[PDB]
Order: sequence, then C-alpha cells, then structure tokens
Amino acid sequence: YADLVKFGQRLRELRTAKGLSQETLAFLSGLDRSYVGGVERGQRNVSLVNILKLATALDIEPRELF
Amino acid sequence: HDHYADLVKFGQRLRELRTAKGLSQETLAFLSGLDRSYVGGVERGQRNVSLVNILKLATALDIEPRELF
Repeated sequence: YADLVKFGQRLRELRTAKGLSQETLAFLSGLDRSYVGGVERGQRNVSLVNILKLATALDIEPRELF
Repeated sequence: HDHYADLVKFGQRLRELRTAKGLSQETLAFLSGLDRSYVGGVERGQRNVSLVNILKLATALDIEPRELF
C-alpha cells in the first residue's frame, strides 16, 4: 500500500532530520526496533497509540506525520 | 504517558467530523469498508484504530487525514 509507504517515508525523514537511529527512536517510543523499521517501510499497519508514541518521541504533534 | 487515553480525544474528533457530514455510524462504516460496531468503538475510544483504518475513515469523510489530529 502506497499510503503506508508515504507515511513510513515521512516518519523516516523526521527521524533522520533529528539524527536518531531506528534503534533510538524505537527506545524512545517504547517499540521494538524491527517494528519501527517495518513501519518506515510500509510493512506494518501501525496503531494510533503507536503513532502517538512515535510522535512524542520525535517531539512533534502527530498531525505532522500526515 | 498513557497514550490510550488520547484515543478518547480522537474518537470525539471522529464523531465531530462524522456529524459535520450528516452520516450515521452505519453509513460511515459502509463507506469506509468497516463495520458499525468497530466505528462506534473507535468514536468511544474503546478500540485502537490502525493507520489503514484511519485512512479508510478519512477517505469516507472526504477529508485529509490530518484533520483527525
């Protein structure tokens, strides 16, 4: 799915701009490292509670992932 | 932080948008390819919606998914 791949690319860009590895974003969001990578690649169907964990880790409002 | 508490805020927002469009829960479930029980659960903060279902709901409402946040 194209939109799961566009959402994962936005997540990747926000993470990368802040200089965090996948491993660090996974720790900060309380997520498994491989699950964060699978979301970045559109290979997971992330829950809302985890979108909010990831937005809190990036210090951004969740709307900005959309 | 207890981010499941924020599901309640998102559910209220969805019910605001669904009512701003004049749809019943059953209509918005049909239009999003979902079911009335699950839509109602999400409006109440009692189900943890997925991204693909957030996009389905936004498509059915004819909004950008960002207006849900």
